Amino acid sequence: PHRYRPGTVALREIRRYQKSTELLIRKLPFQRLVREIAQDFKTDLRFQSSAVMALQEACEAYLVGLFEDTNLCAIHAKRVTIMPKDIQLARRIRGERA
Amino acid sequence: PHRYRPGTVALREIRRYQKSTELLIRKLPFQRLVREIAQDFKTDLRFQSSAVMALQEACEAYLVGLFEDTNLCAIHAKRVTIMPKDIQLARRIRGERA
Amino acid sequence: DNIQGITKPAIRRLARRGGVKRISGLIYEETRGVLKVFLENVIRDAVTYTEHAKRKTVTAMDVVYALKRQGRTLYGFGG
Amino acid sequence: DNIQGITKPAIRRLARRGGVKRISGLIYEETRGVLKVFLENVIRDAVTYTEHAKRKTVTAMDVVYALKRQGRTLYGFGG
Amino acid sequence: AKTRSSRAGLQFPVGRVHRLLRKGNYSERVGAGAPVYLAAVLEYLTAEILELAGNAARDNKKTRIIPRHLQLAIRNDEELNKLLGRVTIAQGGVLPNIQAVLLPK
Amino acid sequence: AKTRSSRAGLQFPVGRVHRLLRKGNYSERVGAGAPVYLAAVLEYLTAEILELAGNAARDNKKTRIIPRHLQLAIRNDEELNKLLGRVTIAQGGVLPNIQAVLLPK
Amino acid sequence: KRSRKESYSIYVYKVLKQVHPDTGISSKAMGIMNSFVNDIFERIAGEASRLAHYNKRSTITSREIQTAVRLLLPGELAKHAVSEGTKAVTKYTSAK
Amino acid sequence: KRSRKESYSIYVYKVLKQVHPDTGISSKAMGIMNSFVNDIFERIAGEASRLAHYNKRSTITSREIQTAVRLLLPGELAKHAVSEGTKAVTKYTSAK
DNA sequence: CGTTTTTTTTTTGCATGTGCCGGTCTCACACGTGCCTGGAGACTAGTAAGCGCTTCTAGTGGCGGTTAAAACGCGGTAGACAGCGCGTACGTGCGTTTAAGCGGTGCTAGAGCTGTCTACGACCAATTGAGCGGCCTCGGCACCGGGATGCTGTTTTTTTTTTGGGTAC
DNA sequence: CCAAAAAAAAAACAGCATCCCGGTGCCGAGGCCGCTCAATTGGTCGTAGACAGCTCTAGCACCGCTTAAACGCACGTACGCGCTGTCTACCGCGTTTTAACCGCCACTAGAAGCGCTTACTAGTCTCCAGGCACGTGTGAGACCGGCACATGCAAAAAAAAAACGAGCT
Ligand SMILES: [Ca+2]
Ligand SMILES: [Ca+2]
Ligand SMILES: [Ca+2]
Ligand SMILES: [Ca+2]
Ligand SMILES: [Ca+2]
Ligand SMILES: [Ca+2]
Ligand SMILES: [K+]
Ligand SMILES: [K+]
Repeated sequence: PHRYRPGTVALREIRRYQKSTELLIRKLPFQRLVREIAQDFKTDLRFQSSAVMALQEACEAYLVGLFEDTNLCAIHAKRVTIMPKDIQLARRIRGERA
Repeated sequence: PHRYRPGTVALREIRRYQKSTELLIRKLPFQRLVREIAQDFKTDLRFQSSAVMALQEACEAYLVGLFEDTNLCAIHAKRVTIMPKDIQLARRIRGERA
Repeated sequence: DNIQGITKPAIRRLARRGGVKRISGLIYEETRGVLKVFLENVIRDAVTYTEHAKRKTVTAMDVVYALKRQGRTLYGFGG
Repeated sequence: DNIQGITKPAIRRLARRGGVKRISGLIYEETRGVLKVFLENVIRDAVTYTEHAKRKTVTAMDVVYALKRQGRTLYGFGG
Repeated sequence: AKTRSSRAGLQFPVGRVHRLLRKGNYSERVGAGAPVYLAAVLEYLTAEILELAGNAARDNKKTRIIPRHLQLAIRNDEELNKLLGRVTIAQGGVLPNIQAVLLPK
Repeated sequence: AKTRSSRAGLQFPVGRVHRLLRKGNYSERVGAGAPVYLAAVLEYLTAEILELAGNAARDNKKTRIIPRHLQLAIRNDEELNKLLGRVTIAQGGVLPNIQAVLLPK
Repeated sequence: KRSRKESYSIYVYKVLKQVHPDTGISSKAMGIMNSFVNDIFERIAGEASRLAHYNKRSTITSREIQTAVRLLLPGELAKHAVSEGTKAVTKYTSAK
Repeated sequence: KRSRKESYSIYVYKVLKQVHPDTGISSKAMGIMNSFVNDIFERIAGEASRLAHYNKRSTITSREIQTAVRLLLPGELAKHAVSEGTKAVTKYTSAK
C-alpha cells in the first residue's frame, strides 16, 4: 500500500516544470480574465490571438519570478512553506507596493 | 550613575536622523574615496564640488533605502538585528545581485 | 468572476516552476490578487495604445509596448 | 584605508535614518563593500561621460547623467 | 504682440516649450496644441507639489519651501510618490517611520 | 561588386541601420561610421547568443535552436543575463535550480 | 559676463504665488523644482515621441501629449493634468 | 496585402550558419532574436542620441555609438563589442 | 575491562517515475522564384565641428588652530539561537466530476490599404520685450542660552501568577 | 486544597533629554536694472494625414466529441510556532586621540567662449537588386509502444555507540 512522504512528489513537480516551457494556466479561463479586465476600461474590445498569448507569457513569467523571490523570503524565516507575508515582503522590496 | 537600557538611545538616534536631512558621512573622507575609485577609470581627474556632493547625496540616499529594506528582512526573520544576510536578501530581491 | 478560473492546481504549477516545495492555503487568494493588478496595470496601458491608434482590436504590439513601459520587456511578439 | 574613512559611526548613522535599531558587527564591512560597488558603477559611467566630452574635470551633470542611467535619478544638481 | 502663454491662460512658457520639443529630436514636426497642453500639464503638476510643499513649510513654522518640505509633500501623497518613486530629492531626508516591533512595550 | 555591409565585412545591413538611425528621431545628422559601428555590435552580440544557443541545441540532439535554448544560453552566462536582466523570453521557462534546504538528507 | 543658463524658476515662483502668496522658496528647493519640470518634460515628450513613431506619424500633436500623460501620470493626477491641458488648448484656439 | 514587414531574420541566418553551420532556428526563436536586435538597436541609438544632445552636437558618430556601448554593455561584452565595431569602421574606411 | 540495551546505520523489497530504444506521421522550416521598393550613386550647397587661440573660472594644495567626532575599552543586559514539544495545516492518493482542448464550419467587424486633396507646420526675415546676468538689501532663519516639559529608569511595594506540599485511587 | 516564591503592576522619584521661547547677526532670497537674443509676427510653399472607399484578414460564435485536468474527501506526517533556557554580542558611556572643519591665500589647469575654415552629411533625382510576399517540399521532431533503471521508501541485518556492572586500585 504505497505512500510517498509529504514533499517527495513536490520536488518531482519542481524538477518536471523547471525542465519544460509550456504555459501552466489553462488558456480559455485566462483569455476570459483578459476580456473581463479589459471591459472595465473600454467595452466591445477585440484582441489579436497573439496579444492574449503575449499577456499570458508575461503574467506567468512574472508570477514564477515572484515565487522565486517569495521562496527566498520563506527560507530567510527558517521556513520551507511560502505564506502571504513572504509575497508581501518580496513585493515591498521589489518596489511594486509601498 | 544613570545608564540607558540597550536600544533606548538607538530609538532616540533613529528619531533624530529621520527628522534631519544633513549628509551623515564626513565630507573629506568621502571625497578621498570618490577620487580613489575614479583613478581606476582615468588618472589626473578633477571634480566639480557639486559632482562630489551629487555622488554623496546619491550614495547616502541609496544606503538609507537599502538599510530600510535590510531592516524589513531582519524583522521578517523575527529578529531586530540587521546582519549581512538581511543585506544580501534585500539586494537579491532588488535585482542588484545574482 | 473568471479570476477563479486561475485554479489552485495552476498556481501550484507556477509556484513549482518557481522552485517552491510547500505552500500556505492563503497563497491561492493572495496570488490571484497580485495577478489581477498585474493584468490591470498592463492591459490599461495596452488598451490606451489601442485607443490612440483608433482601433477596436488590442494588437500584440499594444501589449508589447505596454509591458516595456511596466519594465517587463517581452521578446518574440514583435519586439 | 580611504574606504575605512567610511567610519563605523557614519554607517551606524545612515542605518538609524534607515530606522535600524540594532546592528551586527559584520554589517560595517559588508556596508563598505556595497558602497564601493555603488560609487564604482556610477563613477565608471560618470567618467565615461567626462571622457566622451573630452574633459579632464568631472562635472555634476556627468554624475546626474550617470545616476539617471543606473535608475537612481537625482534632483537639485542640474538636468 | 502678446505671448502664446497669455492667450492659453498659463504661467508656463508655451514658446519655450515649443522650441524644446523641436530641438529635442522627439518628432519631425510639432503641432500647435502640443506645447500648450505640455505647458499646462507641467504647470498643473508644479502647482500640486508647491501646494502640498507650502502646507509642509507652514507646518514647520517656515516662510520659504526647502527640499525637505518638497520631500514631505511628495512621499506623503500616494500618487506624487509613485510618479517620483525612482527619484532622489537632494537634502530631503526620509519620512519619520519606526517599525512597531522596534518600540518598547 | 560592392555594398556598404561587405566593405565593413558584415552580415548586418549597414545601409538599413543608417536609414533606421536617420528616421528614428535620434539626431539631426548621422555620421557615416555610426551605422557601421552599430551593425558590428548588433552582429557581434547576435553571434555570441547563437554560438551558445546552438551549443544548448546540439546538447539536446536538436538541429534547430528553440526559445528554451536561447534562454538557457542567456541565463547561464553572467554578462548576457545582466544585459537582458529585465527581458522575458517567451516559451523560455527557468533554469533548473532547487534551493539546497528543500532537498532530502 | 557669464553665458546664459536658462531655467523654469520665474514660472515656478509665479505658480507658487498663485497657490501660496506669502510663501518663499530656497535656491536648492528651486533646483529640485527645475529637475522636476525637465524630468517630466522628457518623460511626456519621449512617450509622445514613441506614440508617434509607433503609429507611423511625423507629428507630436496635443493628442500625443494627452495619451503620453494618461500612460505616465498615476490615476487622479492624469485626469486633472489631462483636463488642464484640454482647457489650455481650447482657450488658446478661441483667442487664436 | 500582408504589409511588407521588414525583419533581421536573414542577417541572423547569415550569422547562425557562420558560428554553427550544422544547426538552424525555429520561428519563435527567430522572433526572440528579432526582438533582441531591435531592443539593443534602440538602447544604443537612444544613448548615442542623449550623448550627442548633452554635448550640444548635431551628429551621431561612431564615437557616440562607442561611448553608448561602454555605458550599455557589461565588462567583457563592452570590450569585444568596441573592437568588432572599431574593426568594422577601419575595414570600411579602407574599402573606399 | 566487559556486558545490557539503544541508537545508528546497512542492506533488501517492492512500487513509481523518468530515460531510453525502436517506428512513423505531420506541419513548418527551408529554399526557390519573381517582382517591388529602399539602398545606392554622383551631384551641389551649407554648415557642424575640429582646431587654434584667448579668457578667467574654480578646482587644487597647503597651513594651523579648534573642537567635535572617532577611537578604544569596560561592563552587563537583552537578543540570537538552539532545543524541545504540541496541534493541525498541508501533501498524497485515490474516485468523481468538469470543461478545456480540438477540429470544423459560418459570418462579418474592422484592420488595413489606396488615392485625393488641403489645412497645417516648417522655414524665413524683421521686430522687440521677456527673461537673463549682475547688483544691491534687509528680514528669515540659523545659532545660542535659558527654562518648562516630557519621558526614562530605578527602587520600593503591591497583586497575581505560579509552583512545590499533603492528602486521595 | 495548602502555602510559598516568583513574576508582573503600580508607585514614587530623580534625572536627562527634548522642546519652546526671545535675542542676535549674517547672508541669500528677492527684486530691481539694463542689455540681449529668443519668441513673435506675418509671409510663402509643401506635404503629412484626414477622409472616403474598397479589400479581405482574422477575430468571433457555435457545435460535438474525447480525454486530461479539476475537484473533493480520507488520512497522517512533518512542518510551523510557541516556550524555555543559555551565552555573549552588541549597546551605552567613559576617557583618550584624531583629523575634519574652517577660513584663508596662492597658483594655474582647463572649462569655455569666439573666430575661421573646410570636410563631411543632407538633399535630390535616377536606377535596380536585395529583400520582400507568396507558395510548395520534405525531414525534423513529437508521438507512442515496450524495456532497462533509477529511485525511493516499507523495513529487518547487524553493528556501532551509550547505560550499567566491574571490581580494583
Ligand atoms: Ca530517432
Ligand atoms: Ca477603417
Ligand atoms: Ca522688463
Ligand atoms: Ca536574388
Ligand atoms: Ca529540409
Ligand atoms: Ca512512449
Ligand atoms: K575651471
Ligand atoms: K527681504
